Amino acid sequence: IPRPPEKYALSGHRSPVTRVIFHPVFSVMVSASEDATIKVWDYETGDFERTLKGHTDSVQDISFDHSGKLLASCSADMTIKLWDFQGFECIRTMHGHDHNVSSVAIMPNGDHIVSASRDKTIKMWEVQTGYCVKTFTGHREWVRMVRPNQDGTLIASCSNDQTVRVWVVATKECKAELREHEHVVECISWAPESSYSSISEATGSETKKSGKPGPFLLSGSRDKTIKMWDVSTGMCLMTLVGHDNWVRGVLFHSGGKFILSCADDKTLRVWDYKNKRCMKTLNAHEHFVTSLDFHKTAPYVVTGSVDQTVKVWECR
Amino acid sequence: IPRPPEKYALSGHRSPVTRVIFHPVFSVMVSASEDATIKVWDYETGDFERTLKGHTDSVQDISFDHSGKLLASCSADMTIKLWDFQGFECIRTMHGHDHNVSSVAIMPNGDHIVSASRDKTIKMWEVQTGYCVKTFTGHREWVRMVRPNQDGTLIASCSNDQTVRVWVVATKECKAELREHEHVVECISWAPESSYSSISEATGSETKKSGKPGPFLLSGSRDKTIKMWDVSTGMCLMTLVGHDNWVRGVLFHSGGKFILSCADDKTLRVWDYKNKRCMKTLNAHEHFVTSLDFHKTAPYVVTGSVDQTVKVWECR
Amino acid sequence: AKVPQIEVETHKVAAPDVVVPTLDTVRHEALLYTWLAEHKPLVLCGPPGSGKTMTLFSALRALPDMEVVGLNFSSATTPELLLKTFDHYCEYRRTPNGVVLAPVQLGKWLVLFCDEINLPDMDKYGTQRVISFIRQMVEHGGFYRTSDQTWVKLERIQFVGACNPPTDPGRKPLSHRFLRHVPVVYVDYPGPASLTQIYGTFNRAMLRLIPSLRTYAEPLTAAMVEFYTMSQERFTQDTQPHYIYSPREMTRWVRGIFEALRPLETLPVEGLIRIWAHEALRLFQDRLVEDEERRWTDENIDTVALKHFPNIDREKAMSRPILYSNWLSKDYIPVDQEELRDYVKARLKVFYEEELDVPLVLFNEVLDHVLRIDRIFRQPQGHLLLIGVSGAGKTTLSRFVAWMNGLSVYQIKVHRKYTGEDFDEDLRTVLRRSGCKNEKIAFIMDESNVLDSGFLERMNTLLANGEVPGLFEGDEYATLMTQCKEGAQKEGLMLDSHEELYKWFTSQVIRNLHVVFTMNPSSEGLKDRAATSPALFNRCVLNWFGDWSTEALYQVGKEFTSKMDLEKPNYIVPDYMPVVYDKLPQPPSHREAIVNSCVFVHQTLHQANARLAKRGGRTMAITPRHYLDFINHYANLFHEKRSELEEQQMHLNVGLRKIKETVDQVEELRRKVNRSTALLKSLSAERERWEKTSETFKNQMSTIAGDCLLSAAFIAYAGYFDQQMRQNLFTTWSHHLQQANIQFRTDIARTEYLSNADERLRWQASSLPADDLCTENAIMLKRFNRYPLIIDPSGQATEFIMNEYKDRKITRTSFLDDAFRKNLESALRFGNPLLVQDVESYDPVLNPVLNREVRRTGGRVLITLGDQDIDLSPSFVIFLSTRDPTVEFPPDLCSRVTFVNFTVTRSSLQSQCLNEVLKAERPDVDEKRSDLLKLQGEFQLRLRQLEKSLLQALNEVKGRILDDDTIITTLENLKREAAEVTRKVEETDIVMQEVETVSQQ
Ligand SMILES: Nc1ncnc2c1ncn2[C@@H]1O[C@H](COP(=O)(O)OP(=O)(O)O)[C@@H](O)[C@H]1O
Ligand SMILES: Nc1ncnc2c1ncn2[C@@H]1O[C@H](COP(=O)(O)OP(=O)(O)O)[C@@H](O)[C@H]1O
Repeated sequence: IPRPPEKYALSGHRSPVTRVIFHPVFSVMVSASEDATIKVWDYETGDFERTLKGHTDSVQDISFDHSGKLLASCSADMTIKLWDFQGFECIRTMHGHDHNVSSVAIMPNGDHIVSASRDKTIKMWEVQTGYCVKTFTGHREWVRMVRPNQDGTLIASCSNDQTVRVWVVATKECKAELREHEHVVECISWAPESSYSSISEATGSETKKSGKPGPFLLSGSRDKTIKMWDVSTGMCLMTLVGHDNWVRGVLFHSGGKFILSCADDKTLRVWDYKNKRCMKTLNAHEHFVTSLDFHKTAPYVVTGSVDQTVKVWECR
Repeated sequence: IPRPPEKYALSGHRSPVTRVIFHPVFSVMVSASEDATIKVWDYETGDFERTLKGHTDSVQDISFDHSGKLLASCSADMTIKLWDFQGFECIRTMHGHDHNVSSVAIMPNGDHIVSASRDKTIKMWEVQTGYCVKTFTGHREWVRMVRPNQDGTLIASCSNDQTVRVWVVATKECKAELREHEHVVECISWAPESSYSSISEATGSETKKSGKPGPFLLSGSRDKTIKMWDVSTGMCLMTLVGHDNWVRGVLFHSGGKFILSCADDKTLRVWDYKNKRCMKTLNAHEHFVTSLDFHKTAPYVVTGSVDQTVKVWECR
Repeated sequence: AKVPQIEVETHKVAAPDVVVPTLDTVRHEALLYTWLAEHKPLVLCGPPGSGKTMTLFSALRALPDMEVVGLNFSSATTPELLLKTFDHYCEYRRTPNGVVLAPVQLGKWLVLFCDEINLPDMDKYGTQRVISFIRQMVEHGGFYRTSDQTWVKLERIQFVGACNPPTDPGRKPLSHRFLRHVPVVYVDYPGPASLTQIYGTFNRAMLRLIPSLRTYAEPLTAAMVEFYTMSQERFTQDTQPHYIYSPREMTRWVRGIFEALRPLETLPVEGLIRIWAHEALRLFQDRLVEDEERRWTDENIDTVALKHFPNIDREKAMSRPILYSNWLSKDYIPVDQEELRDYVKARLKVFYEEELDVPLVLFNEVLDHVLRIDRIFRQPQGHLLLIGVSGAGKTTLSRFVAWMNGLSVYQIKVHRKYTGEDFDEDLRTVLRRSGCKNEKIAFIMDESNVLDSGFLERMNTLLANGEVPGLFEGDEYATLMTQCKEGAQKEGLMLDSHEELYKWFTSQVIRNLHVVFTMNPSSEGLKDRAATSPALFNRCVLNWFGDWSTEALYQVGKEFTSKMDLEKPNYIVPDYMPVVYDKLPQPPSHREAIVNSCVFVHQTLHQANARLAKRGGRTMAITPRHYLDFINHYANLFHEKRSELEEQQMHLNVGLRKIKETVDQVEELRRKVNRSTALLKSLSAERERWEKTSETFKNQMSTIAGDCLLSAAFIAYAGYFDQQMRQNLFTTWSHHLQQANIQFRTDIARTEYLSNADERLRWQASSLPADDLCTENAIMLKRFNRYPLIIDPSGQATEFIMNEYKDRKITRTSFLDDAFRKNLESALRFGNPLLVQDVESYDPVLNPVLNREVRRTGGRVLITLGDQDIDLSPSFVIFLSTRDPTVEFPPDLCSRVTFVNFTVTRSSLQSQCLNEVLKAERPDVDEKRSDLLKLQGEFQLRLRQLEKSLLQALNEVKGRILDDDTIITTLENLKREAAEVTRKVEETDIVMQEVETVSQQ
């Protein structure tokens, strides 16, 4: 759990930060901004490492593969670039979206990319060539974010139509349409397997014949609430309230015991779902907080912001 | 420390480049030249950003603030222009201050600026309004360079009368009048605290009752000598010789361990003052070198020159 | 006796289905029960909000076999409404031994609640069609269907009407032959004690949430009643038609206070008083039109609060910006003005990227209005009616707040062909989206988007009922039934019957469809609009935006001119200053005088319009968009003029420095020489004026503020007026600026300052009359923000524009032409200029492109025409024109385009007459005149060329006179200009005087 003393306040961007993530292996952190610069910092020492230009307009999302050797980024110029992170070079570029791309993610299999755009559809690309292979359609408005599950056999996409659709990769069929939010869904996040059983304890959800509790999912919206759904049944297991503005990012603690989230209320909130024990609040930034990320192993948290400053907090 | 290979040699100016500075936070290199234009460069990738042609005549000196949002520039048109770096436009142009204004500076308070010219005086202006309130007199000739201390309570001025004065901002008295150079003093620079203790064993300076080694200053002149001066005592701590022509700029390495100088000898020289171990000299330019700057965090240095080429070098 | 002092639950206070039993209520309910059990049609006549509908439902719910169907009567209703109502609910048209009409639900009667029955207009000779129909189908117990001309007899059908006193404006009495069969009951406004007890029960139910303000239940109520009574005896309907205050206002007052107290846990008396005052301001301070009434309302709200709570902290409860929001926090709570401003600025920055990249200034008024509209959108059935001048931001603010609330804004695309069927299809679309496939919708209507009265009556029934009957007929009914069934299964409700699904759909539409009607504050149109559709004045909360106050105009002026270098330290404050801004600091700086003069100019346009209206013809309305264009022009002109003057001074200074270096050269050679001295003298002949100009550079920079202000005000406002009015406006502006000691270079014509001679030559060669007014109109055509509209009796401006943009492949098109769309689309995708004629038949599909409703797509700007979305090219420019000086344009187009009036002047007509008479009478002299005028223009062009090239070459050289090229260039230039002066002087002496003498006769 991160606490109020931030470790470093890394500021270099000339435009608001959009997404911040951790390299899965190396002790290096990456932040994307609206100035088309993927600046790469070092969170351990609080030192700038090197920027990554190449996009024409604002970068909306960035993601690493399982091995961390590749970094896929999507920008507002309808382009998805791929980066050889060992060489810091753009080895490929992909076009095809009618309007700006606002999400990107690599399949855990490492052989495909998925992206979501304002053209009300989700595209899937192949790593070897860059050619679109599948096109998920069915959203009626801007799709904000797409994030696959752990094994890569399903994806989940939230959109401005105030719905969250869970899709099957194998046959493009819409497995679920979770619609209970009262506003635009801003962000989603899957539930790590380590938390599965704990989930069943918090909501009291009953197990099925196969013994698998059913994959769970989180959805933050501009209705200032974070809902949690069970994909296997398509029902809202619980709702979490307390944010004073639009939720921008939401994620699970690696230990499956807390839910971290950041909103436009300038606060990072750590919530408890099993016992509703902790509701910790952090005055993270002086302006809107756009995204957050929690390191898988090291006890650090990073949060972007509109004040054009990234912050690193230590977990204690 | 800067080494042989120049990383970039950006050549866009139509007139000899006067002074080059770094932006405090953003990766931006700003240059001023005699063509009444202020050019903006990206020293990370050697790219051009924007040219500001608002000034009438040749631009002498430019200066940012601590936050990097405002930029005060001076030119031979007897005006001081306040450039809002945010909007890249003039928000104030304070008039008066007769004759060619030689230098302008923003004190660390960020609410007032100082300006020095041919009119044998130094005027202080408010950023908020631009009305002259204090006007230091006593210099007998052209005043070239002015730079306040790091807390804003003192200023220093070098002049063509071959005297360097240390003035107190609060009550308009001449705290020190160090007049020991053999020729006109062109550049002056204060010392960071991170090197004060170093000075203690560098020159053998003794401590007073307060324990502080005392505020330190530097002055390079046309006499090919660089003097380091103790503001508290007004004594010549140490003089450094070896430049083949007039010294144009002198400053401290961010680590407080080397001294950098650029002179009319078309070379930049890195000297050691504590132990005199290092006396490195590099052929900076084919012609005169007008100014030099060291990035506070990045291992990058920038040199402006009369040949209208701005050269950036890396430190290793 | 039979009036129990019931205690309402702490929840559902002031709910639609609750009423405190009072003497009047139990008496009238008993009477209505007596009359309804006898199945006798009846009528309730009382002022709006008295409690007629609630008493009717209370009487009806006692009868368990009695089901009601609502019906709303406008002033444009026909028996077809009743026929549709019977077809929809009374399907059985069976004819056993006679045609009888009965509902499906057997054993149950039907009450057709007809509201505002006396609105239906009486045609000539004084007859109301629907009233006559009711008299027929009541007295004779049936009617004649038009299908077979057969008599249909009513079964299990009865009628109750709700109306108003005849003396109420907009009301008309019923015929005595009709009043025979319907008894009338008069329901008056609840009396002071009655209101006290009725709402006292509500307040005691509400304050039970916080078990510390219980003791404040009995004061609060009284205070409300006190204040309410004042609003009835001060803001009568005799002043404006919408000043009707009923117990309904006190009901929504208690509901608002209760909702503001629901999630909150603990609250002192100060917070309760603050919430009460905020609600009273949201219920009694918005519908007001003028500021005097607003000041009176604020004074008395604070006065009554202090009177009823002597031991209160006035400052904590009564602050001036009484604001509340649920954006900053998750609970409806007070918010400080500055934090709200910063938050709305950031959210608006996000909104720009979302939609409408058009920037907005955020002054105090905007914040208030966006808070009000958010309040209304948060309600379940929230219908809003914004009355303000066009362009004030009503539509854009509504779209902004709707985006904030997640509503999918849907506006009708009105066009020339738009008819009743098109609007019915639009209603079907919006209702299908809202009811089935549930999604909130901000249906935005404009007072011009309504063409037929059918649109008004459809909107009336949709607003009041929450669902329009008969819109989905035949196949549409079945398809909607299927869609509602699927939506119910998705939601979880299992419904099969038709009426169950219809009621579910109606509830969904009521919950998730908010209508925003934007209308212009037209006098005598308020009463007419109330008569033609009472729902707007009954089921819609009325927000009077009005026109931007001087305070608001001052804020937007400062905010946009926050970049201009208006600071003048030596600005001497005059002994007298004309104060226009109410809160102007009396020792103001230069900026606070410039913005003051800007708002003064905008206020001057209103006086000019009034003067033109009083003695003259049509006046075009002044809107805030005109002020925005004035400020944008002022800023752009300031940057351009400042840049040009600075660059000119830079070139002059560097040239003079090079001349000084040349003097150094020649003097050090003198201490190959004859040419040096000759060029020195010839160049000093110009150096004298160069030094004069360099000296006057400071003076020109000093007066660049007033001149740019006057020029922007001229090219942004006086684009419609004739020469006399333009000169009067400019003279008044100059007099005011001189009063404020604002520097501006007098004795300089506006046309010369705005436009140089270089483009004036092209214009004159492009078939443009050589006069002041035409030059100014061309200037306005050149520098424009909103696309122009040319109002020219003669066609001269048409070929002027055609020739000027001929090189760009400008295409000729008209609104009347059917291919107008295609050509338009072509331009929108190709960036070629378009000139559109016949603007009288304006096509509203142009509304987005005129407002630049572009959408950045990472580098491409995208515009939606009608329903199809097309990429826009940056080279696209569109012009509008007509040949009718006396014609009226639609109000929506009035504020969307700049106006340029190509009238004729006495000077221009004199010039044309002289030129023609010299062409006919003395052709030889006319030929001389023409060849000398053109020759003079060519000399001026060459003079500017050689003079500028001299400076350009002098700047370019970085050496000295030793260069071989410089000496020959300077000698040839001096020779050439001297020779040109020789021809100029000779032709202006010996040949121009003769031409003038010949033309003098
Ligand atoms: N005694 C009362 N009890 C409850 N509400 C009342 C009472 N008297 C007036 N009202 C309120 O007055 C309003 C009357 O609305 P309605 O009956 O539709 O008006 P109209 O008289 O025009 O038919 C409602 O807000 C209602 O709650
Ligand atoms: N407060 C404001 N600040 C800046 N521009 C505004 C403001 N209000 C309106 N506008 C401009 O007016 C236009 C929108 O007018 P609109 O709201 O459709 O008119 P109406 O007031 O008749 O509903 C756009 O050009 C918009 O930028």
